[PDB]
Order: sequence, then C-alpha cells, then structure tokens
Amino acid sequence: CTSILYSPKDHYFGRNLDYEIAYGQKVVITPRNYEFKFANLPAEKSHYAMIGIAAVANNTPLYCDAINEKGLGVAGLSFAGQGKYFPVVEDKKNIASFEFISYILATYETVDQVKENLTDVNISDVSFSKNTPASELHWLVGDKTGKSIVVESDEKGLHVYDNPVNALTNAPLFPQQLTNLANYAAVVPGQPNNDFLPGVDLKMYSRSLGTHHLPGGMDSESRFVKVCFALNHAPKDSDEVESVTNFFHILQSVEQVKGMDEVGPNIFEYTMYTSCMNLEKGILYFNCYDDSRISAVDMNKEDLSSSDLIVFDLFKKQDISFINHHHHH
Amino acid sequence: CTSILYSPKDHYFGRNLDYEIAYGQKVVITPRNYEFKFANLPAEKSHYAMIGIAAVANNTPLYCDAINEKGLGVAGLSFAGQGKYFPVVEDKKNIASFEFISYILATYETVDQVKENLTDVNISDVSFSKNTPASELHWLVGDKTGKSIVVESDEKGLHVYDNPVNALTNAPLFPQQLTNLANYAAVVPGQPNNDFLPGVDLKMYSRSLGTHHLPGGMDSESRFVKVCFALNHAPKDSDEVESVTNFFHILQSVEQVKGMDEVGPNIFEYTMYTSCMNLEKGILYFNCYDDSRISAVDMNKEDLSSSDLIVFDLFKKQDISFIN
Amino acid sequence: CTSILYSPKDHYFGRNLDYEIAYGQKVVITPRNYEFKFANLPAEKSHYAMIGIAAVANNTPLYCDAINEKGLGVAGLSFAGQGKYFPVVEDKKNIASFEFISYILATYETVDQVKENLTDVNISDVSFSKPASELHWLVGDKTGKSIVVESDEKGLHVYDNPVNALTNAPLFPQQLTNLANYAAVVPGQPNNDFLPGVDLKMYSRSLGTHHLPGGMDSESRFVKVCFALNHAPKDSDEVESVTNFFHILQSVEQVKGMDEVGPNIFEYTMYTSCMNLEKGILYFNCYDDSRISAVDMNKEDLSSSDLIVFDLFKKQDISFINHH
Amino acid sequence: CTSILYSPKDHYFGRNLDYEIAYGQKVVITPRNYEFKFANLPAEKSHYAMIGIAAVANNTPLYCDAINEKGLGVAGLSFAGQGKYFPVVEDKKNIASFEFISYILATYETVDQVKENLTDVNISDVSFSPASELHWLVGDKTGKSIVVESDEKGLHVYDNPVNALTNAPLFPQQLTNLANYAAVVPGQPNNDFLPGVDLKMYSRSLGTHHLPGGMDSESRFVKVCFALNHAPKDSDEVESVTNFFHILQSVEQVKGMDEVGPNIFEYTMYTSCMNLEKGILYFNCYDDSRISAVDMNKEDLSSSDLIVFDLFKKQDISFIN
Ligand SMILES: [Mg+2]
Ligand SMILES: [Mg+2]
Repeated sequence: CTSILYSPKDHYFGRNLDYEIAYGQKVVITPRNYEFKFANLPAEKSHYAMIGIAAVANNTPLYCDAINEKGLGVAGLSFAGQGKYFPVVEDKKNIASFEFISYILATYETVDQVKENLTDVNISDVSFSKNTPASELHWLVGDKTGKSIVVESDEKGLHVYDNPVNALTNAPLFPQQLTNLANYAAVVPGQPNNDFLPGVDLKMYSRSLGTHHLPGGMDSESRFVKVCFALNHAPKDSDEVESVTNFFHILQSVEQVKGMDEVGPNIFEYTMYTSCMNLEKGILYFNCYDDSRISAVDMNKEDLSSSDLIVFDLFKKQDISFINHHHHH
Repeated sequence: CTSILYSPKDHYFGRNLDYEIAYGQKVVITPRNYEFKFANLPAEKSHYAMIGIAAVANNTPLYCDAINEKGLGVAGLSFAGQGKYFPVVEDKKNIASFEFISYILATYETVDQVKENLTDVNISDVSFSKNTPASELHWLVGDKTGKSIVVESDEKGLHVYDNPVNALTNAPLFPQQLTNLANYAAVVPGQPNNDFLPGVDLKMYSRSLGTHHLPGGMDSESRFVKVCFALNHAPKDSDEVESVTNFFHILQSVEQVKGMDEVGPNIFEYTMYTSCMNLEKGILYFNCYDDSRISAVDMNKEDLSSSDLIVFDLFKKQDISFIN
Repeated sequence: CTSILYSPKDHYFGRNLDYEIAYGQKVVITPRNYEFKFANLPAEKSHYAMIGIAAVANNTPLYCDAINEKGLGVAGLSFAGQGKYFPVVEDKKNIASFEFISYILATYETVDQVKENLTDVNISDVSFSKPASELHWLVGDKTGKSIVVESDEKGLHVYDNPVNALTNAPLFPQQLTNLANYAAVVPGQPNNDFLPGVDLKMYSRSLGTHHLPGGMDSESRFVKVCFALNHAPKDSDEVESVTNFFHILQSVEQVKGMDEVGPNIFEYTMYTSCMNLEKGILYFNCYDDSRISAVDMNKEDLSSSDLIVFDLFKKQDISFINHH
Repeated sequence: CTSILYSPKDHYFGRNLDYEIAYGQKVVITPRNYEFKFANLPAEKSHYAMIGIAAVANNTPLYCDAINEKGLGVAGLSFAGQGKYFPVVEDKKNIASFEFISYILATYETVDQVKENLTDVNISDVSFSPASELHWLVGDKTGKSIVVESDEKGLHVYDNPVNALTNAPLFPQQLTNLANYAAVVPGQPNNDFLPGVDLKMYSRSLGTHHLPGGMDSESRFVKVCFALNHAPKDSDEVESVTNFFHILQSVEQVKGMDEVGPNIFEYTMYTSCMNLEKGILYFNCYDDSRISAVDMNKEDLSSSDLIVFDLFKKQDISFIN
C-alpha cells in the first residue's frame, strides 16, 4: 500500500490499497449520529461525520482510509512483520486496531491534536471477529495544514513521528524509511551536471538520466522512495479536477500490476483500488484495478444529521466510453 | 515513449506517447480508397484500411501508431540522437520517415512480409511539410503471430531486428537495449533465495524484495527494462475487457508523471496518451493524461470503402462519474 | 571505517581506518603491568596485555582497535551523527568513550563476558582533553562471534552481529535491514527468472553482482564487505589467511578523490590492521606502504610496565629486482 | 581484467589481470635484437625494446601487457563472447592476436601512429599452439588512448575518452552505460532530489551510493573510470605508483566474489604499472602485496636474449619483532 497527502491548493488525502484478495470494501459515509460501539471505550452517539473506504459487517464500518467533515484524514496501511499490539490495560486508553480510524476521525480535528492526545493510548490486540487475528497496520494522519504524522505500534510501544515527506508505505519502521530516502539524494528529474567524470563528454543519450537510479520495484522501500519523488515534484496551484488528475497520477507511478509482486505461486499483490479525498470539500474520488474511470461521492450531499451508514459500490467493471456506433444515417 | 505487443489471447498493440507538447494528434481512420501520395513511391489509390493516432495536415494522416484491418501494427517512437535518414537514392526503395507507418500498413499484412520487403529500403530525409525537419524515429512492428521486429535507421544504415521482448522505447540502439536487460537477470517478482550471504538469516521485511533493483526512472533504459518485465509477467487467457485493462496497466507501470522528467526549467515530458489496438478486431482503445476513462473506436463500424479520413477527438477532459 | 572478524581457521580481527586527518597513530603494546587510570573506574595496575593501533598522549594509549592476550578484540569506528554519550551517573558503571577499548581488553576475555557486563554500563561524555569523538564498537573473539555496541539517544544497546562486520552510520538494526535489499546478489550468474522464455545476453562473468554496492558511503561499504567476508576462503594457514584478510578490506578501500568531505579534502583508507587472536600478532599496512608488516606481542616482555611502540605509517617499501 | 592509462605528471600504463588460472606469466624484457617470428608478417631482428608481463614458450614472449622504450603501451584484455578473429587473407596485413602487443610495440611509437597503421589490418585467427578472445587498450605519453576491437563487423579503432577498459560489451556500449551514472558525485549532492525536505545525510559520500561495486565487466569499468578520473595529479614517481595501484585496487576481485565454476573463482592475479617515460615496470600479485620493480634501462637493450624475472611471489612480510 501507498498513502499520500498532496497540497496543491486544496488538500488531498488517500492511498493505493495493494493486496492479493479483496475484503468486501465499499464506499461508506458514517453520519454524525451513527453510534460507534468501541470495544474498550465509551460509545460515541454524536460525532464528526466521515467518508472513506470500509468493509461493513454487522452494521459496523471497518475503515481502510477515510476523512472527516473537519478535514482530518487517516489511512491504515499493512505493517506485517513490524507491528505489535498489546493486551488491554486498565490505565491506558485502549483503541483496537480496526477501530483506530473511526475513533480518531469521530473525535479529532487536527494532526496537532492527534499527536498530543496519543500519549496515553494503547493500540490493543482486540479483533473485530472472535477467534480471528487483527491485521497488522500503521497509520498516516494528515490534515489541511499540509502536514502529517506516522503512527506506529511496534515492539517498543506506540510512536508518533512527524512526516517530512507526506507519504507512507509498509515496512520497515518509519525512521528507517527516512534514512533510506537519503540514499537517493543524487537523483534529479532532468540531466545532472557532470561532476561524475569532469572533463569527459558523456553520451547523454536519453532524457532524465538523473532518474536512472529512481526505484521502480514493487517492494515497500522502492514504492516509498518513488512516491516521495513523484509527490514532491507534482504540479501545484491547480484547481479541483486538475488536482485530482495529478493525485491519481502520483499514486499510479507506484501502482502494482498483476504479475510483478508474487506473494505465492501464481498469487499476486496488485493495486485493488485508489482513493483520493478532498479534505476541504469532503469528496471522495476513486477508481480500482478493473475500472480506470474516476468516480466521486460528495459526503456533503448527504444528510449528515442521520444515523445509518450510507454505502456505495467501490469495485466496478471497466467503464468504456464507446465513441463509435453503427451509422444509422 | 513506450510501445508493446501483448498476446494474452487476442493480440494488442500500442504505446505511451511521452513528450512535453502535443502535435494536434487525433484518432484517424484511413479507409481503403483514401489515395496515399508518397514522395518517391507509386500512389496507392486502393489499400488496406487502418486506424491509429495521427496528426492531420493537408488532408494527410501523419501517423504516430496504427494498425490495419489485417492485424499488422506499426508504432513510431522518438529516436532523437540515434536516428539517421539519408538522401533519396536511385538504387533503393525510398520511404520517408513520416510515411513509414502509412506505407507499411497500406501495403503489408505480416511481420514476415515487412522484414522480407525492407531488404532494399532507404529511409529518406524527406519531410512532409516544406521547411520543417522530419522527426527522428524508430519503429516497432507487430502482428497476430505474437512476434515483433524493430526497425532502426542509424549512421550505419537500415537495420531490422527480431524483438524477443516485444517492447520498445527510445535510445540507445536496439542491441544495446537488449544487452542492458542482462544487467537485471537476478530480478524476480517474489523473494529471492538467499545465496547472497549463505548462513545468515536476512530480514525479508517486505514483499517482492526480488524487485528492489527494478528500474523506476523516466529515462529510456529504465522504462524499457521495467516494461519488458511488466509485459512478460502479465496475465494471459483473458477476455476482451480484461485484456484491455491489463494492457493499460502494463504501460501505466512506466507512465511519465508531470514533474519527474525535466527537459528544461519548468518543462516536463509526460505521458500524453495511451493507445491499445486489438489486432484481430480493429478496435482502438485510448485514454490520455487528462482523462483516465478508456474510450473506444471500432474501425469496422465505419465505411471502409470511403475515400476521406474519418477523425475523432483523442484528448479529452477528465470524465468523472458522479455517484451521489 | 570498516571492521571485520574473519574465521578461516585461526581468527583475525581488524579494520580499515578511513579519514581525512591522521592523529599520530602507532602500533602500541600495553604490557600486563602498565597501570591504567580511568576517569570513573578503579585503577587497574595488573591486567591483560594487548596490542593494537593507538595514539600515545601523556604515556597513555588511546586505542583505535586492539586485541588482548586472551583473544578478545575491540575496534572503535566513527559514528558521527548517531552516537550519544551521557553525563556520569551514580546508578551506572561509567566508561568514557576513549577508555572503552582499553578497559574492555584489560578486563575481559570473551564476547559473552563483555555482553553480560555491559548491562549496567553508561558510556560517559568524559573527554581525554577539555570533546570526545562519536564512536561505536565491534567486539569479537576466537569463538568467531561478534557484537556491536552503540550508545545513541535511546541509551546503550548491544546487538549480536550475524555478519561479523561494521562500518559507520546508520544504527545497526538499520544496517541489517538494508542487507535484505541485496538478497538476490550472487557471485556467479543468476538463473533467468527475470524474463522467463527470453534468452538473455549473459555477456559478462558475475552478472549476479551487478547491483553490489561500490560506493564510499557507510552502507555501500557495509553491504560489500559483508559479501566479501562471507565468501572469502576458509581452512587457510597463517600467511594465506592474512593475505585474504587484507583483500577483503581492500574490496571496500577508499581511494583518494572518491570520498569528498570538504573542498579538495578527501577521506581515504589510512591504514589496515589485521590481528591474529590466537597468536597475538598484529599485521598492518597503510595508504603509502603496500607491504605488510608484523609485530608479535608475545616476542615482548608482557610482565613489563612500559608501553612498547612501533611505527605504523611507512613509506612505500619497493623491492627493486635489478640494478646497475 | 581492468586496464588504465594514468597521467598525473609522468604517464603510467598497466592493468589488473583477473582470471581463475595462471598461465606461467613472468616479467619479460624483450631487447632490440630479439628476432620476432611473426605468423604472417616478415621477421624483425631490429626493433624497439619492450618490458611487460608475458608467458615464455619456445623462446617467444607471449605478452599480456607491456610498454616499449619509446613510451607506447598495449594491454590485452579478455573479450570472450564479443571478439572475432578472421582467416589470413592476401590483401590485408595479418596480425595474430597473440602477437598483437609484440608487433605494435616492436614497430610504432605513438597512439596516432597505431591508428594510422591499423587501417588495413586483419586480426587473424592464427594461434600460437585456439587463440584467446581479446581486445586491446593502447596508450602513450600524450595522455590519450585508443581501444582496438575485432568483432563480428570487423576491426574497429575507437578514441577512448576515459582511458580505461575492461571486458564485454563492445566499447561504444560501455560508453553508453557510463552515462547512466552521470548523477554520481564524490561528496554530498545538492538537494534537488526532494527540494524543501531536510534529508538525513547520515553518511559521507552519499553521492557514491549508486557507484558500482560488482565484479562484472560493466561495474568494474564504471568504477575504475571514476577512480581514475578523481585520482591525485602532479605526483612524483613513488606517489604516482602508489595512487595507480589504489585505482586498480578499487576494482580488484577478491577470491569468492566472482564465481566462474563450482568453487572456481576469478580473482586479481597480478597488477602491473609501467612508467612510460622511464621504462620501469612495477608489479604485485594476489599473494604478495609488496610492490616490486624492474627497470628496463638497467639491462643491455642491444641484446638478443629475453631477460626474465619472476612475477608471482610469496607474501613478503616485514617482521618488526
Ligand atoms: Mg500499568
Ligand atoms: Mg579480398
């Protein structure tokens, strides 16, 4: 998975979800008066409205990534082999991993608040379904200040990191992702000046030889480095549709195509969907592996004082526009 | 630019066109009785119909890439700094660079036929319009056999290469592109076996560490290596919509996003459009940088006995489906 | 800097010291009855004899790397920007950073002993003059195992070292994670699972090492030396072992001009030490002298009380074959 | 193999010989009146003297690399899978591959002269006893070099802008691959990678993080071009020789890293450094790190007998006690 915060003028938050199997994800709006029943926290019957991608089980949204009506966004990203959750304790605020997005977006408005208010939180090992383990995750949190934090629960506890590059993928731990980034400090989008072999005329046979060592792999570090680069150099001061178009192209630059990421014999991890959520406007734009067309759901076109989940299809078939048809005249 | 021939069941031929500025490209069907007038070749008043992406000037299609009604495909890809064209010569068949796609598609049906009949060819330095240079190009040619050839005119003349990887980008010369692939021979889509430090347990902390050195650059070699990999490992035995979807994802893997390939201060080469042509069906599928939705034009729903160019818009605005 | 523990038969411990400034290093033997005076530890007037590379100031050996008569070795390596030292505190055993090699080698015999007894240790911010240099350490012994000792912002950590090598930054767990990025490297030719069904042009020997790092930076040197060490010969006698040891560190040597640390200022491999743990023999050479020199600790009076000092840096010692 | 021409003040020409088996190589001085019996050229009983590394069989120097008394240098480097030799023909000057170094150094003085005189040359398929596939680096005291390659398309002579050579691929392809490393710098790059982001510049020389360290031919070529280009200038004799050995050591092959068969490894067997001005050969080998030196001009160059010294030596340890 790859998640980004993109700040051309408005602010846009979303992710690729890359995996080998779908889990019934949908587009889900949770209105202000849907009652959240948290495993070890008091129920919230009145809260901020939110919109994101979620599975729905027993009338409960299991969010993958979402934003709330105040312009805060949270995305959960696979963290297998690095994450650790901990038993419920009487002296911490226990948030189960599957409810982290819901609780944060129900309650909080800004990244600054989330950072100061995780000091007494424990990410618990509670799962939604009995006899089933919770998925191992870490989180990107971003807001309309254009800044983000990374939240990781690992064997040394809960950590919150300022995110200087507004992107996140999977393993390794976040400080280690930032160290690896500097290994690419010599990369440039155009042609480097020749300080490699001064006095020699190199055969500059292709454009953008400065990106010859930019990573294109499907692994977590390759996708992190490349999406950081694509995000940093993306256009700015763009209006809504141009911004959304640019956002999808950033995440497409680290798309996982079927065949290239083998996780088992003839089993492939691929980009199942891509979400793009406008923090200012409460609009979720999306497409998926089978449908290249971008779709949009505006949370603010619904009744946010209601109490039931509002659900739309996420996964769609290829929506081809047939320019040509039989000539009747 | 990046071009491929994809053979999951039907055969699909097409390309990314990556540049900084558009050249009036549109979807153009040339029907059987449009009269081709060539600089140094007999006129062809009757020929195979074709569909592809072209600029139109003076009622003449200037094709970027196209397929014909018999399932032959030709794509012209930028080859600046490597291509060389030559003055017309009496002892050769002279094809001007800008007419190469039109001529080959009007006249031949198979890759084999093209190879056989290029033996006496000179790619001439003639340009379409007076006082404008011919663009430097090389070409990928593919058909329904699932095989392709690369055609390159350079300082040593004309060369035709069998293409074992069914892909093409820009510089360097094609044998050099092929040698560079061997530099990636240890890449795998999954996890490698640890013969790097035998006896040590490595922390295989991410999926697909076998692709950690797969190139992701915007330069011509990086795109060639990566697209060869994406094409080789793509699904097979797909139906029409699934095959088209997978085709676009293959070329999406080497898409050039604005900002990443700088060809001048604040001037960027990016993926302007993506074409995907079904060789069996004569259907052209396309999208562009500004419109993610795939559009389709079926050549066989037009009147192929006509004599005039049939033209459709290529570049479109983002076509968002508003759900609620 | 690059330090290794090499275990072909006997056990060899040593390092390249890569820097832009020399600081008066010599070969120094400290006999058993030289009195160590530490800043916050009891004085040691009787202890283990050691041999290594040190600067001598105020009749006091400031070791860079050394081994003791029992076959324990400690090498200090630059850790700038990562190390953190702490004020002396009453609840801990405080070892100053510049005393670490002297104290550990004076007092302990094995890596296991060093590990057990670091549990209450604080690396103090005490200098030798009036600032200490930021360091971390490799500790190895004749079991063929080694540990890494790092004091950082989270305090003191001791890591088992599965690869028996150490360079500079980043923190040791990050160095291990980065190794997995090279899991597909092999010394020979990889099998082609990159483009199955395509015959690649395997044009050079050892294409499996095409992505092996050759940079002068800390991570590149770490990855490469781990590879060279892991694949080096075994079952060798003394001279063959020493020769192979020097070649391993040679594989990651820094040549003047490639590591620019300031305007026309370069970090380069100033010396290379190789110490036989079983035999107490230090072998060395330096940037200006390719010939290997040898000092045997056990050819000295180790019950003595004074430092025994030999020249480290030497001019090129050329054997002139013909004359007149 | 890796060969370089290094021009700090005097000019130094030499190579690493990387292989898995030795072939009786020794240091050989061939004096002016040794009679060269060329395969398909007239014999030469009076010619330039030369010094370098060679096998000797049937009183014949089979040179690997050498320089002559006039400051010309030629190194043969493995080129397996790329080189092609051709049958002896009546209308070309045929030079067998195993005698190319001998003939060039016996006959010519400068790189320009060699270029002019290769126009009608055929590198023939004649073998001394098949012939090993080679290509050649030729350099002189001008500080310039050329690459001589006989392949499928015939004999080619290339100007060498980087004064280095390894093995495959063909030389223009080596130069193309060089440009892939255009972004490498010896120190820290300016931050045009992620402008406005403070990177963790955690190591010195992060500019070289993508510099190749492989044992393969392209890795060694790129690295040695960089090491050679950035080496010190204006050095005196011993300082230059020291720097020269370090340049080649930056691409040396340690036993175990280059597997060419089951427990069979290609490694750096010897390293030669020949001063073009002074006619001195310096050498060491895998088993002896001490540099040895043979001076051609301390011998009788009006002689006719080969003058031979041992090349491979035991590790020459200086015992300080
Ligand atoms: Mg408690
Ligand atoms: Mg003839």
